[PDB]
Amino acid sequence: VLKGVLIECDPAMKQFLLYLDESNALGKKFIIQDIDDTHVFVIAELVNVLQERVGELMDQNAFSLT
Amino acid sequence: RNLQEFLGGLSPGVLDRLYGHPATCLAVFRELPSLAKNWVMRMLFLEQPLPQAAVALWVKKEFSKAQEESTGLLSGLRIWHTQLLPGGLQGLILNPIFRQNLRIALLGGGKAWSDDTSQLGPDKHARDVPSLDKYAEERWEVVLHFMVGSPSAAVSQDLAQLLSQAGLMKSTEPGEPPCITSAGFQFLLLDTPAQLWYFMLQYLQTAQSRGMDLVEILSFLFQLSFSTLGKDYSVEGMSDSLLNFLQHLREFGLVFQRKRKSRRYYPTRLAINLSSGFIVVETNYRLYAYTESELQIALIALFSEMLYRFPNMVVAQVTRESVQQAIASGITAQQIIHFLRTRAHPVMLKQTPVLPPTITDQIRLWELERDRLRFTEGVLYNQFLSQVDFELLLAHARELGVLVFENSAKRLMVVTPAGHSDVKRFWKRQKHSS
Amino acid sequence: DELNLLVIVVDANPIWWGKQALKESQFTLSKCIDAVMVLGNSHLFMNRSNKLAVIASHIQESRFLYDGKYELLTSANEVIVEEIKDLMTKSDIKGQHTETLLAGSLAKALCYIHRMNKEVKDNQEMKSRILVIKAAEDSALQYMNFMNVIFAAQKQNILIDACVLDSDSGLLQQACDITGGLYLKVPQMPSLLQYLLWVFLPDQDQRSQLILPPPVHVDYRAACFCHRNLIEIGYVCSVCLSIFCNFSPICTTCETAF
Amino acid sequence: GTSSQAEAARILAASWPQNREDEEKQKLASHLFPFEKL
Amino acid sequence: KVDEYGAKDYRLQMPLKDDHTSRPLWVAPDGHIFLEAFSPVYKYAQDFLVAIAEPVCRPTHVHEYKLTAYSLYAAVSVGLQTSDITEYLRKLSKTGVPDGIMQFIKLCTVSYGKVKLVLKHNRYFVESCHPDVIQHLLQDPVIRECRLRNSEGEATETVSFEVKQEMIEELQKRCIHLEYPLLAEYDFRNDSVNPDINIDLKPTAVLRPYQEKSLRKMFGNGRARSGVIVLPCGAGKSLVGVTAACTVRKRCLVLGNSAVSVEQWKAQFKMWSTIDDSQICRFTSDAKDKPIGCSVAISTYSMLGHTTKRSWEAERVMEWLKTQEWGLMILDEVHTIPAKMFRRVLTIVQAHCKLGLTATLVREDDKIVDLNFLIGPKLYEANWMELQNNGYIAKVQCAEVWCPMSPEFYREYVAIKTKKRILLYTMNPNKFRACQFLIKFHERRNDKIIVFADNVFALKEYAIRLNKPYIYGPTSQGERMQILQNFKHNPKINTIFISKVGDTSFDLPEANVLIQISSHGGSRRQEAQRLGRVLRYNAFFYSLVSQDTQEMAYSTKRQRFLVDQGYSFKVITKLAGMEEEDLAFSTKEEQQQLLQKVLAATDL
DNA sequence: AGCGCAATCAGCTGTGACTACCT
DNA sequence: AGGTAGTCACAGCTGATTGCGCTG
Ligand SMILES: [Zn+2]
Ligand SMILES: [Zn+2]
Repeated sequence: VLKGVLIECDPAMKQFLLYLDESNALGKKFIIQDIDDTHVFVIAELVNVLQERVGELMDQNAFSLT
Repeated sequence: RNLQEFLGGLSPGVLDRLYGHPATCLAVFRELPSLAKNWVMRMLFLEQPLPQAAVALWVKKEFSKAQEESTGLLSGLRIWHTQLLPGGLQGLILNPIFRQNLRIALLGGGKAWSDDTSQLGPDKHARDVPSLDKYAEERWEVVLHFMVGSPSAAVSQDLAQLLSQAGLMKSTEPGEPPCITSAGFQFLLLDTPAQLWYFMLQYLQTAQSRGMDLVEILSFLFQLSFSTLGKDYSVEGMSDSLLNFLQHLREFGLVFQRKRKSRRYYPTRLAINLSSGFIVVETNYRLYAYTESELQIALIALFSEMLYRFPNMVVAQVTRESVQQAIASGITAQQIIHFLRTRAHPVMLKQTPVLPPTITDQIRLWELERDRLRFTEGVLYNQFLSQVDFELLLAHARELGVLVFENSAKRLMVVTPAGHSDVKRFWKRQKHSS
Repeated sequence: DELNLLVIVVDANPIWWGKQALKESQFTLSKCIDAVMVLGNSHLFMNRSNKLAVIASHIQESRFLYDGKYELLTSANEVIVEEIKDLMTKSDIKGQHTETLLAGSLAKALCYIHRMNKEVKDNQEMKSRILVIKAAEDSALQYMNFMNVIFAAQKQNILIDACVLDSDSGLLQQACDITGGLYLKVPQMPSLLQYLLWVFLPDQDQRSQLILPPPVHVDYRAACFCHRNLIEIGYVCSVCLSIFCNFSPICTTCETAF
Repeated sequence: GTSSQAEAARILAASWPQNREDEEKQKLASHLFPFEKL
Repeated sequence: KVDEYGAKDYRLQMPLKDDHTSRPLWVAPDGHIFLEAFSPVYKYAQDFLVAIAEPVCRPTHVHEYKLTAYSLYAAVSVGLQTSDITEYLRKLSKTGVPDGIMQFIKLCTVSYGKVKLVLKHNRYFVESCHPDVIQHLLQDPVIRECRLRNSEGEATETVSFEVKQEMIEELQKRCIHLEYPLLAEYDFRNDSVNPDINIDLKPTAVLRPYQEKSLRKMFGNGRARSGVIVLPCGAGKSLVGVTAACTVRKRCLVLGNSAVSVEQWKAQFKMWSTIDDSQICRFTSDAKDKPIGCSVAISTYSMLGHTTKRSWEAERVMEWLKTQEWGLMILDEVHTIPAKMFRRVLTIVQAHCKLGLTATLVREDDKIVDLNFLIGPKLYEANWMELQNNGYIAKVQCAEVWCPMSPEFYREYVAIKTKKRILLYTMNPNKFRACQFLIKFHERRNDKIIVFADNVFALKEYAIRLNKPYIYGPTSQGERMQILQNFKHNPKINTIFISKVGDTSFDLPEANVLIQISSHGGSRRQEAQRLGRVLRYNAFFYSLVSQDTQEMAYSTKRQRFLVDQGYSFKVITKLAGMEEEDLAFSTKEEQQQLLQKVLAATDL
């Protein structure tokens, strides 16, 4: 059995996470199991770096007016 | 929670005792829905119960849902009660105590709500309505500052304990001041009448710890709600517990009183509004506030970026980063929109949408950015040899209520870590019995 | 934000109430005033935002009338009693005029509603209705002014409700039909308060849900220019639309235009 | 294909801004564009 | 000054409070003006602030203005004096004028008329009433290059000296740095040296009051000065130029950007000026309508500033044109004046008054500030919100509707970064379906649609799929003309596709719907121009972007000009009845096949 | 199969942003 | 570790070539 955090998101973000898995942008292959077109299984010990990467992607194409 | 939700959760004895005061009956009647008020007024002068079918025939067929809701709310509030009419019929008649007190409040009878005001003559140190409003504003600002923790505002220890019991501020270590929680931020984002009502409801819930009568406190609060602004009332005629409650209200700013021994007390606009515009919002994501107190400036800065601070004006810009930070602090987008709409300048009230749709939609979308990724810790099972074996285990997991996600096509399922041991034990036992 | 305004017009004709007192019936002007006051108190009870106005229709002029009981209700009732006492006690019959000035009272009610609407803040809409209780007989001399008042009320979407006590009034029926109000004739005068609470108390939004008596047979008889009497068939001019009972070779109204 | 149409519609119509807005609706004209009023 | 909450607080600087809320105005120490629109004195405050300051944003409630040196120069150019402007600024302050604005206003407005530049007998002379300023600027090394043959002094009357004609831009750039700005005032009432023409506008071309304000501000005290007037494309811009040319009553020169704008200006002159075709000439090397000996000459840019060999006829025309003075050289599309070859066009010809007309004064590379001394100060800036309130400008309902990226496209979008991702979010199947649905819905209600689309490679497969006419852009001259001609007076066809061709001022007919896909990067000018093709909710324009792509940031940063103008971009996430009818790319097979063709560019 | 109008290619330039190299 | 000149896409213009049509 596998222990971790299930991630539910839009298909676009699922494809982005799948790309991050193979691109080794985090240093390892921690995106292990893909179960659904909108759900993936991720190890829980580094859920913060995925949050940082997603936030960077989100505010990269945002142009904050500040 | 509104008044009706709290009233419906009380025992029938408390509700019956509440209706003995005319002030409570008027507040309950005004809290009723539009359809319920007409039914109460029609049955006000009835000494005989009416058939349920006859009452049900008053409203049209399409609006039967509202009729059912009003009847259910009236039954829950125990305004009327079911009567076994002879012949197997069921009759509905208003509560005699509630009906009598409502008629007394409306038509007249008995003694006045307050004892008297001319016994002591004119007040030597009477104030004015603007002065009372300023006093109420100062008291409320002091309370909200004490919520933050500034040393300039020093209040009673029991007032701090009340916030501690309300969960807004937690005292992890004795001696040090308590720290405000996220619920404190959400409460601050609420409007002043709602804040007062929530505080009073918490006081009512926790009054049993102080050994105070709920019925008397509610009756006095309702009497204060209908009090005339700028008019004094007699302290005399109240129990010692009522005196302590009045002192607490004076500490809260609802009631003005020069001295504890004084026999006069002046209800304020907060007390009148207890039972129940300076922000300009522009399409360029800018806020213009016509306020001077630090409280409003801080509240607006909770979810916006400040740009200029004029003596009578504040120029702020609502940006994505500020809204995201406010949401990370615990404030939801709906609360932000409600705060903006309630504080909206009278000029903005002219437009059919008080708040421009673009700003509200953008704030809501900014709220949705944070929760894009949904996280649910669990254990994944993917070693199913047969579909039939998977179905039984999935049904057992659904019976246990520990299922997180299911995939029948690929025979994949996710269960909560707490239920993982139970699922493992169930799966092992099935193989052993085979 | 729902502000309901209820302007109540009370037919305070001294002659009709004097005849009623002479009849020694169970219903008098005092009981009617009490019922009106109780209805106004109930209207103020229904919501904080509700506003009340009471206008007494009298032969001389129109008078704006407005201990365990509500403080605001106590002051309102005291003011109403003082105003009605001042109107009735100082009402001296000086002249042969007997018909009640109902049209003037309705015009004053419309003006008061117009004043109140402007003072209403822009975030709220002030729905306004006018309730009229009829005691004396209808007045035909005021046909044109009454029709103008009906049209003005319809233009501003103001309901006009008539509560006829003794004698039906065609003008009130026309006003209720045109403005969308309810016309009702009270069979038992002592039950006036119960009728008002059952029928006229709910607002138009509430009237949609509640089942109410169907509209009565509204008449549309016109008033002759040279007779000012009800007519069934009459001569109507094609230029000025003036109505005449008999044929004339030269229209009187067209004389103005040379 | 029959299933391809359904899969494509499910993916496209509800990708990012629907898996949360619809949840809020389940849990809870002048400025509307002409195609949103029909 | 203090950053307790990160905001510049000036509560102590301006504490004056005599009347609580009588004055609907706020001032700032550095410089800024805040105006309350919900005031009974709104129109008077607007008239006062327009003449002395230029706006920065005009939303529906609180207008905001800014005080700049050139705004004060323009204000003092009109009969307004220092005392009047100061006393009327303090008149409506509600807080008291800070002692950092009075000094700035004094310094700016004191040194306005000290130095003058005049043109006479094809010679440029700079004349100053005060002789001392000439010696003050005598020590500047850069000025010494302009004066030819030792500049003996030109003792006349008043001290003046000659300056080099080809180096007039350098001295204009230096003078503002020397706190002595130059002014270009042309007193056309009394010249007696210029052969004033017999032009006279017909007494049937009525103009709106807002154009009256701009024209009146152009001629403040009986003289014409160089300036810039900003009016929307739908509004009357060419009419203002024609009226100004008629009032100046001198030899007018009109410059355009394209070779089709010269015909537009000729038509406007023929419609609202009553000038015979003999005097009117077009100089664009297409017909050669004898430009020699003309009253009003209409030509275009990119021809007066050639860096290569010129045609013999064109060379003779230029030789004739560079040998006489011009009155009111009208420049169209003034936003693209600060260019490498367009700046020298002003210095290659001699004119007394330089009028700049545009609708979108915004530009990147912050070269708009250079236009303050290239031509003059910003004279008029139309308030678009109040212009559309009067009903003479279409109330366009702006929309910013985004379309999610398909999973088959987003993987390729995130995989590649070397400029190959432009076609990925441009050719989004969801955006294609949204565009098709919008086209069909607005065709069902008989609405004229103009679909702007840069990246013509995408437009090729975007237009043939819908089987609708499109303008590739280098197609021909005749095909484009006939397509635009049959676009308006034909019910069968009412939607066209444009690729960066309609990004200027053309003769496109009235349209109600604009759907732009894959525009330029952050060009606020392009978006403003595209919006201007719609106004003339009467109309509505849509912008389609792809989520989680750079087009989102581009759309966000390219609408800040329009929101400053007062427009609000509603976000549309779902299109009603998307699944009600059939659209292209219904299944995943053709969507994934589209990846093959969109990746088939491989321009390496 | 000689003229002449019109379609076509070369050279330069404006607008906007992306990207490689080094003090 | 940071910033400016090439460079690409897409459009414009003008300056020549150069290629098809040219009478009841
Ligand atoms: Zn007659
Ligand atoms: Zn007539």
